[PDB]
Amino acid sequence: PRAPRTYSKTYSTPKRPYESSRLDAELKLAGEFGLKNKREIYRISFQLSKIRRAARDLLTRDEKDPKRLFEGNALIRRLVRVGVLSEDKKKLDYVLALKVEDFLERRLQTQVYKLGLAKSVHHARVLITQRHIAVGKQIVNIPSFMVRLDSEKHIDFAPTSPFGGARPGRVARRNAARKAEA
Amino acid sequence: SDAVTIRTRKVISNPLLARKQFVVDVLHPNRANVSKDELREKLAEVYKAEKDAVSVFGFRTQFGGGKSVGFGLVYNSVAEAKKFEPTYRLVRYGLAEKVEKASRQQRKQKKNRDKKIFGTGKRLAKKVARRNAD
Amino acid sequence: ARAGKVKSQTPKVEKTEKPKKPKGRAYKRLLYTRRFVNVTLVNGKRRMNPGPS
Amino acid sequence: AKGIVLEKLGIESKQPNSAIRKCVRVQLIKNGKKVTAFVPNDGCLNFV
RNA sequence: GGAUAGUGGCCUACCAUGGUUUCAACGGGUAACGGGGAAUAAGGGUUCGAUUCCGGAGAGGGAGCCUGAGAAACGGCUACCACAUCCAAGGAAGGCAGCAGGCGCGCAAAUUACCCAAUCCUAAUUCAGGGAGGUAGUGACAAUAAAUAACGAUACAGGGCCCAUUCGGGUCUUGUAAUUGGAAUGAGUACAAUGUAAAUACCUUAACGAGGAACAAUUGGAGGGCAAGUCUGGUGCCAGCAGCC
Repeated sequence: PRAPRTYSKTYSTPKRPYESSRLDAELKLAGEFGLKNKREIYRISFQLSKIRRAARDLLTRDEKDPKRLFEGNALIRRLVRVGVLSEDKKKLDYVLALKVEDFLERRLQTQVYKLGLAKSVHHARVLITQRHIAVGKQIVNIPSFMVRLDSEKHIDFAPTSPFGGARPGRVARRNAARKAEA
Repeated sequence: SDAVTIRTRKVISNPLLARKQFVVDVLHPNRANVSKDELREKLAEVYKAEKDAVSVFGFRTQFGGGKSVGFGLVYNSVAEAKKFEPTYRLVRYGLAEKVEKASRQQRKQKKNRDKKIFGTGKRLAKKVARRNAD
Repeated sequence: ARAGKVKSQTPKVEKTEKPKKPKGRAYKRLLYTRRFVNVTLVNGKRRMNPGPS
Repeated sequence: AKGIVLEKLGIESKQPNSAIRKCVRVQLIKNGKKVTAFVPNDGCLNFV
């Protein structure tokens, strides 16, 4: 007995669990970005639900009040640095209509896809998780990185990992040693 | 080749413990885990001190590799090293020998045993012998 | 009659060996390409599991 | 709860249905009350 | 007045007859230790809190008491009640609701492991000690992240377009194919170094480790609520399924 280490859960199961429209919508915006399960979308939906409650909390009260000004600007700054808002939408009313899609357009696999050298995003997810894509002097195996609008320029392949230069195989060395006898 | 480059950042000078306390910052590229023995060797040159007078620990190769981050102590002399360095570190460096004493459960057993015999139990060892003729 | 008759009766036809279903993400790649890309022709609502229509 | 099975029972279903419900009467280890538990699948009365 | 470290019906003696209560006294119950908090989430709430912190209580059940600054202490003593030991029958020793472990009780819970290296505590006290406490083991109670495949070539299809001279040249793309070919990585495994008190595990890495039969992902469902068959074989108010109809 020392002290309770704080854990919290990031996902949330939808209220009515069989619904043609929701199932259609979720499979679509899972098939677009090449996700593994529906909890990916439930998590992004939970994160946006936390932001929206934090937004309404700061909105309902007085305007030009230090609490609204400080916490509002902190959130907007954090979101515009993620890339979920752009330069010209920093009003704390744009944030309230933020479309989980926008967060899903900023995962590492989506960025690896959209910056080329990725060939269909299911290759981009398997690339990342196979220790290939390093942001900059730093590998990332997480296909839910949330790229932060300054690593967009520096993101590339690792110094290691062929796609890179250092490592030439693990299967190529095999084929080299097998075709060495001719 | 590798050409491993070391950087001793966040230096605090400590004249109390006769120390240079710093964060060792190693680059590995094309190898990893540069052998704390070799680290002390090539850290002896940066402070022209004897390699028995420098101590490093907790290197922890970073995720993806190519880099390690340890904490490194340099002493003014080896006599000071032995005075202030804990014995476990001194045996890792091979200067002091680890006292190979009895297992803690045997030590706790025999102190609980010696709780009973009052004083030097010689006059009790002179009964256990002389009560065998009854 | 007595317990376990219709199970002790039923002619157990065994399962057929097939190629597996590719688990995880690849299964959602299949479920996407089989519903929102190459779906069976719609009359009113799509029929997900019809026999010989 | 846990219990030791006294008897095998054939309880007759209520009126719109018709079957023998393959129950088991069981004395509770916990307190000593005798209850009647259902065996929850096809040929499981032969298993208990 | 006595006693107490001290205040006090705290106790004693002598007086008065007071004091609480339908704003719930008193009595009974609690599968009630209180609180910081916890779960659920429009707002208002409801339910819970033995359990990482704070406080109170107890060390089988009552009572008593010595030693001490501090105890009505229980890994201190004494007596009685309960239960229990060894006994050579005269005696002797007991107190795990500390750690681990065994019974029992049960729907229901772990190793008779390693260490003072960290956090601190105690001492005549830098060194000694510490089942406090940490380390490993068991561990799908919960919680976080996320493998179980990706890519082209070869043969069929379809879908936007030139004129629909019947032409289709298919010049682009969305797939289908038991056809196909190279690149990828850990899951494992192991020199090593790192980690550590010592180790294990992670982190990083020599060498090895993917080809459908695999390195094989299940669990619950397909009348309705409720996503998903009016498809085959069997049973024939039986066997059964069925939270509800």
